[PDB]
Amino acid sequence: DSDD
Amino acid sequence: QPKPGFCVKTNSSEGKVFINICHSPSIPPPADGFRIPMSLGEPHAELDAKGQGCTAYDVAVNSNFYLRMQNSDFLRELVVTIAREGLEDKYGLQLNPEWRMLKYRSFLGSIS
Repeated sequence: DSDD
Repeated sequence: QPKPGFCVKTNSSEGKVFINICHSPSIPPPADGFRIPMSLGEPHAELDAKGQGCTAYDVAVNSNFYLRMQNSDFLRELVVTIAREGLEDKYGLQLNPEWRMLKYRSFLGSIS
């Protein structure tokens, strides 16, 4: 994921 | 203030929307037309990982209940749909349902  | 739970990520057909799914004993539980006791927080602007802002919403269910449901992928999914429809039934939004649960993140910092 891009945000993690 | 309620304690951090997990962080659901979904778009909103206008932007990135994180549902900070948190928990607090104050909220009543429901178990032991199905609805679930949960607060529906007020929007706060948070920055994504990239560096562009987006809208986070702090939704909180019964805490004791929650530690029971964080083990059930089934319950998991059941709460997220509901809440998404709470944010829809209060702000329109028309959130996207193709949502992801972040592996690492459990919040976008700003409980209240």
